[PDB]
This record gives sequence, C-alpha cells and structure tokens, in this order.
Amino acid sequence: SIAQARKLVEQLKMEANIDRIKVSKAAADLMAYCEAHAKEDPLLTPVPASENPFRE
Amino acid sequence: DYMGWMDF
Amino acid sequence: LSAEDKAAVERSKMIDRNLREDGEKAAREVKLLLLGAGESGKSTIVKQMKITGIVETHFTFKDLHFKMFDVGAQRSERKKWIHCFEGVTAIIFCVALSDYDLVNRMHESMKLFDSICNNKWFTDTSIILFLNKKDLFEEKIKKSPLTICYPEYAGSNTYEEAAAYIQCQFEDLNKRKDTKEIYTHFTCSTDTKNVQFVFDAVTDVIIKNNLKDCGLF
Amino acid sequence: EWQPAVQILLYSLIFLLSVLGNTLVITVLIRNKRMRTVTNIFLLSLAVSDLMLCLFCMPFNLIPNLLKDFIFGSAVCKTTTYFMGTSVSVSTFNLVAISLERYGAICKPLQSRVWQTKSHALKVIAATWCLSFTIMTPYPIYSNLVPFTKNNNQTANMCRFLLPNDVMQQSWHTFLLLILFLIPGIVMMVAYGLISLELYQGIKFEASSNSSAANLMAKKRVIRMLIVIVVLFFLCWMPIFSANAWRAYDTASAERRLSGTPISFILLLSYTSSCVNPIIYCFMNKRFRLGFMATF
Amino acid sequence: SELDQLRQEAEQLKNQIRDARKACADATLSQITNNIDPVGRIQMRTRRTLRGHLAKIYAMHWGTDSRLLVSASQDGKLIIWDSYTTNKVHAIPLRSSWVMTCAYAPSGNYVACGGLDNICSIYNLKTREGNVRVSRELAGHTGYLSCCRFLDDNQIVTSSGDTTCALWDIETGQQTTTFTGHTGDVMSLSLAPDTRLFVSGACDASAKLWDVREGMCRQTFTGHESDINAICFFPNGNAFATGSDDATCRLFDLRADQELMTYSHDNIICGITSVSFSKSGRLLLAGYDDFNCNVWDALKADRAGVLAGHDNRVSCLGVTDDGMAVATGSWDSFLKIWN
Amino acid sequence: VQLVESGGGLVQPGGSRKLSCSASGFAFSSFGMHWVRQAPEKGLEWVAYISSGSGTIYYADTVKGRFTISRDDPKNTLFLQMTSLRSEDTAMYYCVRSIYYYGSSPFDFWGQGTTLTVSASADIVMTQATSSVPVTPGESVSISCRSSKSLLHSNGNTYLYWFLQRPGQSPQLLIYRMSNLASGVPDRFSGSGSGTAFTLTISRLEAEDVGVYYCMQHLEYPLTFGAGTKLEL
Repeated sequence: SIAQARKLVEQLKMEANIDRIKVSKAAADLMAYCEAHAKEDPLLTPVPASENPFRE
Repeated sequence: DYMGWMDF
Repeated sequence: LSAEDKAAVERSKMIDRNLREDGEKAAREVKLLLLGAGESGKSTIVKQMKITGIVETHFTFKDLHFKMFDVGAQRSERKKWIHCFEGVTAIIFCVALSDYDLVNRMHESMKLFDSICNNKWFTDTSIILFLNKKDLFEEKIKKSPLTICYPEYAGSNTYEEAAAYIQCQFEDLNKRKDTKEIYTHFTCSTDTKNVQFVFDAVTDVIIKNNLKDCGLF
Repeated sequence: EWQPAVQILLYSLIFLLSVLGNTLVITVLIRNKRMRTVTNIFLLSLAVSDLMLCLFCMPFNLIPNLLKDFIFGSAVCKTTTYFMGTSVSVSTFNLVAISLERYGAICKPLQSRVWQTKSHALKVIAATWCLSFTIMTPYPIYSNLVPFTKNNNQTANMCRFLLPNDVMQQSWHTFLLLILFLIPGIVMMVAYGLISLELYQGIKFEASSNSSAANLMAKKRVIRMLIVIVVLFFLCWMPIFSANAWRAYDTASAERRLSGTPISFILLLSYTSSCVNPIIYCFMNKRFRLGFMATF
Repeated sequence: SELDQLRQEAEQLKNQIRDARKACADATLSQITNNIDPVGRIQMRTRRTLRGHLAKIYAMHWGTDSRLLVSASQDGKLIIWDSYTTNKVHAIPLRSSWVMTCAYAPSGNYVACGGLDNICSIYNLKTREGNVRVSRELAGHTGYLSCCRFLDDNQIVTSSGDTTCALWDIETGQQTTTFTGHTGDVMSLSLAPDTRLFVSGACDASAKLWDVREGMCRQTFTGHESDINAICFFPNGNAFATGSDDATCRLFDLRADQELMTYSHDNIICGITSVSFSKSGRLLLAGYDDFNCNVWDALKADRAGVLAGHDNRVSCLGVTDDGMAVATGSWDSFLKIWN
Repeated sequence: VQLVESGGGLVQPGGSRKLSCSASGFAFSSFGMHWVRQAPEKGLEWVAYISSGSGTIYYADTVKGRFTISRDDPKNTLFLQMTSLRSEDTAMYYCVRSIYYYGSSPFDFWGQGTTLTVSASADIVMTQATSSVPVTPGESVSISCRSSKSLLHSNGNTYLYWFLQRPGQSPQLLIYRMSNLASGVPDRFSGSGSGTAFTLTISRLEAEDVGVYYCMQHLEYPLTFGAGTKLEL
C-alpha cells in the first residue's frame, strides 16, 4: 500500500525541495572548467610524439 | 625446329 | 628495445598461449541455451541429461562436451542480456503441453517463442523445441478439449492430432523459416533418447554451420 | 598461321580476369580478418598460388610462343619453370586440402572440431609449400636452355626441362602424373563422393529431421558445385598431364602433333583452373559473395 | 489511502518539478557555448590493438595509473593490459564466463567482474603467491549484474538487472546500502570524482543521483525516450552524460536538475553503448551499435570526429584519468587504444 | 610462501651434484627462478635464471656451460645440476623467485639457502663505495653505489635493487627499481638516485636494520651484485 506509494511521495517531495541553480550558471561553470583544462587534455590539445607514450 | 613445350 | 621488459613479453606470450589453448577448449565444447516457462519443465530435461542466476550444466555424451545454460533464474529483461548468447549452437526450448489448460500459459510460451525465434541475435540460430509432459497432455486431452486455448482448432481430441496441431502452431511462428530450423521433439520418458536427440540435433547444426563455413550453404 | 591472334586474345582475357579475381580474393581475405576462417585461409593460399600461376606462366608461355624463342635467358628459364611447377603443385595440393577439410567438416563433423584449427591449417599450408618446393627442385637443376637454330639462320634457344636419361624422364613424369593428378583426383573423388552420399541420404531421409525447400535447393546447388569442381579439375589438368606423359613416352611424334598452337590451347585450359578456382570457390561462396560487397 | 490520492499528489509534485525546471531553463547550451570556438576535426589513430581476447569484450576500465586496463570478455577471462607495451599482465580464469562488467580499483590492488551470475567477484592482483584469487564472492544480488565500480579498496558500488543498486563492504561481504528507487534494470553507474555521489542509468529511461552515505536519491532525470544503456560523470562532478538506445546522448547537470543538450543526428539510428569524457570534459566520446565511436564536443554538440577502426559493436569506451588515450572495446574481440 | 633447498654438503672437487628446491604455497610455474651464490665471505653473485615458461635461460659467464638450470613445474620443484664444479664454485647458494610484469617485485622471496663446501667483462660493475659504516639506533645513514652504466633505461625505469641480509638469515628485498618498497618493508626506507648515482636512506634506524646491504642491477645480465655494506650497531 504505502511501501511503493507513500514512500514514493516521501522520495519525490524530497527531490522536489532540493535547491537548484540556473542553467546559465551551470553551463558557464562547465565552459569555465572546459577552458581551465584546455592544455591539460592531450586530445583537445594535440600532443607531441615526444610526450605521447603511445608513439610507435 | 622448335619442337617442345615448357612442362607447364 | 627492452631489458627486463623482455621477460614481461615472455609472460605475455605464455598468457596468450594459455588463452589460445582455452580458446580451443571453449570452441571444442558446444554451447546450448536452455529456455522455457516453468521450473519443472526445464528441470525434467536437466534431469534426463545423462552423463542464483545462470545455472550451467556440463555433460559429456559420445565424446562431445556440452554446456547447457539454464537462464531461467535470471528474472531480468532479456533485451539487455540475451545478446550474450548470439553465438550458441542451439536454443533448447521447453514447453509443458499441460500449459494449455492452466492460467494461457501456452500463449505466453508461444509469445516467448515468437520472440526467441525472431530475435535478431538468434537469426541464424537453431531451436530445439522439447514438448514436455506428453503423458499429462494425453490425460488432459481425455479431459479437456485443446480448443479451450485455440478457438480456431477443428479436429480430433486425440493425442496425435492435438500434438501435431500444437507443433504446427509453434513451427508457423518462425518467420525465419529458411535461416532457422526447429528440431521439435516429444520428451521421451525412456531416457537415453532425449540426450540422443540433443546430440543428433547438435550434430546436424554443426553440419549446417560447417556447410556455411565452407560456403556450400 | 592465324591462330596466334586468338591465342593473344584469350590469353589476354584470362590473364586480366585471373589477376583481377585473385587480387580481389587477396584484398578481401587480408582486409577482413573476420573472413579468415580455415577454409578462407586455404582459399587465400589458393588465390596466391593462382596469381603465381598467372604471372609466372601466362606471359612466359605466350610471348615465348609468339616469338618462338626464349628471349629472357637461362636463369629466367630455370626460375620461371620453377615457379610454374611450384604454383601448379601448391594449387593442386591446396585443392586436395580444401576437399579433405570439407570432407571432415561435413562427413566427420564432430571429429572435425578436434582438428580443423587455424594452427592445423597453417601447418598443412607450410607443409604443402615446403613439400612442393622440395619436389620441384629438379626444375632449376635439370632445365637447360638447349640451343637450336631457327630457319632465318638465327640461333635461338628453347627452354626445356631435359632430365638427361630418357627413362629417368619417363619415371619423373610418371611420378608427377601420379602424385599431382591420380592421387589428387582419387582423393578428391572419394571426398566429394562421400559428401555427395552424405547429402543424398539426407535428401532421401527428409523426403521419406526437418527440411525446407530452399534448404533442399542449397543441397542441390552443393552437389552441382562439387560435380563442377571435379569435372573442371579433370578438364583442366588431364589434357596437359596426358600431353606431358605422351612427350615422355612418344617424345618426337607426340611433340610434332602438339607443338605450337595445340599446346598453347592445352596450357590455356590448364591455366583456366587458376581462374575457375577463384570463381567456383570464393566468388560463389555466399559469405564471400557478400563480404566482397562489404569490402572495398 | 488510494492511488486516486497518492498518485495524484505525486503527479502534482512531478508538475511542480517540471515547472521549476522550465523556470530554471533560461537558455539552452547552444546559444551560450556559441561564444566558444569550435574544437575542429579530431583525427585520432589506433596507437595499439590488443588482440588477446577470443570472444566479445563487454567492459573495460582504466587504472588510475593511466597505463594498465582491465578488460572482460565472455570467453571467461579478465586481461590486465599494459597499454604502453601491449603486454598481458594477468589473465584471470573467471568462474562464470557470462561477464558483462569489470572495474579496476583506484589503488590497483583489486579488479572486479560480474554478469549473469549475480556475484561481483573481487580479485586480488597482488598476492604473495602470485596467482590471482577470489577475495570475495559478493553474492546477494538477485538480478544479473550490470556494473561494478570501486570507491575504495573496502567499498564497491554495484548495479543489478533487478531494481536495485548496492554498496558493498568487501571485508564483510555484506551490503552496506541498497539503493532501491530504480523501477527497471540498473544498467550503468559512474562514481563522481569525489566518490561522494554516483549516478545510475536504468531501462526505465530514468537516471538517479544517489548519496553514497545517506542512501537517498537526490535527483531524478527522465529526458531519455528509452533505456539509459550508459552513463558517465563529466570530470568536474557537476554534470553527467547519458547514452541511450534511443540513439541520442543527453547531458544533465546536477544543479540545473535538467537536460542541457541532446546529441543526435538523422544518420545515427544506432543506440549508444558507452560514454566517457576527455579529461577536460570538452570531448564526449560515445560508442554505438554502428561500428564506430563518435567524438562529440560536449559544449557545441557536434561531431568532432569518428573513430572508425571497428568492425563490430563498440561495447565499452574508457578514457584514461590523464586524458592520454581512449580505449574502445568491441565485439570484434579486438581492443583498440586511441589518441 | 616457502623455498626449502637441499642437495648440499661436502663434494669432491670436480664432481657433480644436483641442487634442489621444492616450492610450496606459491604458483611456482607462474614465477621465474634465479640462483644466487654467496662466497664464504665475499658478496652475492648471480648464477642462473629460468623463466616462467622454462624459456630464455641465462647463466653468468663465470658458470656458462659448466652449470645447467632446469625446473619441473608438474612437481613444483627446481633442479640446479652442477657439472665439473670447480673450487671457485664453493658458495652458499640461494633459490630466488622472480615475476615480471608492470609493478611486479622480483627477487621478493629468497629461500634459506644451502651450504655447499667443495673440498679444496662486458658487464655492469657495481662500485659500492664503502665496505662498512657504523650506525646507532635512531641515526641516519646514506648508502651509495655507482653503476658502470646508467640504469635509467629508455622507458624511464631505473633497474636498481636493494637487499638487506640480516646476520644468520637469507637476503630480503627492500626496494625495487630504485624507489618502490617491497611488501612488508617499513615505509621509513626510501631510495633515490639520478639513474647513475644512488642513495638508500634508512630513516628512524632500527636494530632490525642491522646486516649487510647489497645493491643490484637488472639492466643487463649478468645480474652483478655490489660488494655489500655492513651496518654495525
């Protein structure tokens, strides 16, 4: 009776009340992380064959 | 002459 | 160039050699999926195979080594795991002929067959339809007309015709009539005939696979 | 004679179709390792041997017969005749190997799983190559560019294998006619005969434990393919091997009737096997007939 | 009382949530990332082909050292691979070959494997006896097992073909937390970089974010039309990508509670089998039922490139913690390392 | 894990004898095996190697051809048969296991040895700089060696190894590949070097640290040991 429904309402209202942030700010944070680690990424920034371990 | 042929 | 790494390459090739040896062993064994509604139906065949998730039974018959994969306990959506079996040699499918009298179970079995016989992963894969409970089905036919689950049925309420009609009402579900073959059998109480049938069906499916490997088929 | 024109034509055609067919079988079987089953590994060895037949026989048998002189010199005579004999011997033993593999796969299907491995296939390829390289060693040893003078008062030389003792040449061409025809032929006829019986007994058991129309038609097409391979093997090789046996026993008068155009046709029949085998195997195995589409 | 009450209250909550989300969507990701210059074409080469398997690979995982990887195949073997040398470090004989997940512990001490046998078997790589042995048979799941991921040498989070996800203590062999709110088979997990949270994709087309320690489902995400076959956290832990059999990938942000962008194309009718991000998060790599991996600009939502070198379904797609290489396991049996 | 060795004792000079070691408790087939010898007062020196697959056998040039190393994996037993064995072959021999993969610890377990009393270039020189150093509990000491070649291989491993031999027991691995500690080694050991000059630091020195410390290289066979430095408490 309740164990899948009232307990579901108790879960869904807990998910409802959670704090949220604007999508604009979440995306700005994602692109700030993407920029902040641009050089840190051997696939975005291509890697010299001296630094790449997987050279022949 | 030329009588013959290569084996295969 | 290498110094100690050469001993890791030696280890790697020793591993590769053992892997290849277990690849031989795994290809020499023959893999049989076992499917069907009800525990007791599958159980009857598993019992008659004379020498918790997936339950795997190994048996040797006539120097062929069989692996039989009773998936029945897995109680999980086939669509997300059935593609593990894309390379089994045969699907042994069990249905208890009594299931027509019982709480529609025969329709559930026919739907499971219409899936497994048509599922894209099994397209080239044979099926061995074990019709179980021949004796109980004979007794039921003396009590209940088979039309109880088949309104379209029109024929003798006697064992051999009812059986033949069921066998057709299964074999006609197979859309892939030419890729697949369905090796329907009626479960023998006398033992040594069921595993002999499995061995003969596996033999013929190996023959058909080798014919396709040879490009003759 | 006008017939050198139809020689030029039909040699050019069967050369083109053979270099194409074999190059395509090679590219398919190397570039799709999922095709490289034991049978297709054998078909790779076959297509390689038939490309070797095409390159090392066809020009070296037409152009020397168009000019009626072996322009290339003694070392090219010895090397080309070696690669001819080798490619013939490999192609034959590979046909025997395929026939025995098929006999295992169909007639002894469970035992076949014990021993029809890629390791066994590569072992038997290495063995048949080493054996053919061994037994073909007499070609570079005893083939000599024996001279003559052509009727224009120009000295010209003919590439002829000439193992000195005439009875020893009869012995050698008897052994070759046995081990590269009669034993291959008997073994292949036993193999495909027993496959034929094993399918025909299945036909009779099906008509008299499940079968279907297209699955009977497939068996009929198999019986057709097997009969065609046996017959075309005989049609290809029995003419040239009997011509050779005639040259062995009845040399002068045998060669007089068959020198020139006749042996050009007989050798074109022999090399027709190198074209038919890509077709009557790879290009008619449905798996390969699609994989070539999936290949480039 | 009745579903004619509690399902209506639940529906009024679902509407309140959807309204809050539509209020929080003030822009889509496209118009904001249009300020970001495109990644261009990402050509990448198969630097290594790992040929040791004999059947379909189902899962692979990179070790934290960005050098070893575990790979799992239904031939019943784990192989530990030195991606620099192609050396096979170990090959573990699995007791139930029908395995379709594996993980390499972040320490490198243990590897996990599991599948149609509900156990997540933990294997100790670093015994004194120099064979690899089962440390625990984590038995108590009831569905098939679809993911294992280690949090630490003593804790593993595991997802099942039943409803549940479960956190385990290896030392005891007991479930310390069962996560229950998934209605369908829980296909996939990824741990956040902090290991404080994980996100779980299921065949009910929902994703649930779980507090590892509290047990509570913190958020649900439901924008997918069909099974979330694969899931991965974006490398900052604030967002995650969800691969679906609906032939799309979607990026969800935890703070947005919302879908930011959908990756799709008319040519792409194949489902997505695996997803992972490059260390920068800029590339999202997705494996498909088509014999390809596509490289997606996670911001711009376009194909940066395609890793073509496969001839069967790409089953698994790990990107090293360094971002140095991308590993693409396939039903080819070949395992190809890309950068 | 145990390595119990036998086949020792007195031998007449120039005879033959079969040294044996039965393995127990470890996957002997999985491991490579080494024999190492210690002259009655000199340092360790390598004798023979046989790998896991019984391939890539190697011997020291000072025993090459004279000795032969063999193994019986189905009997979990190892067999160093010595032929023509000369007076300079008198030593305490040691059976030593090895296993080679990324992050392995070879020479981790050394058997208790067997005494054998014989009735009377092109290699890396390990210039171990000093024969003895005095130390006290809680002191700190730097032990150093030079190699005739840079052990920093192209892959970036430095194939330096360090062992401690406590008085009256067989050597034990402390550090492998310059900066990795073996299982069961206190974290207060710490190794470092340039690839060609090296230091072992023994911080928070303990009375269990007493003994002779042997360096070793693994860049090239023969696996030449240093002369050892004795630490005197």
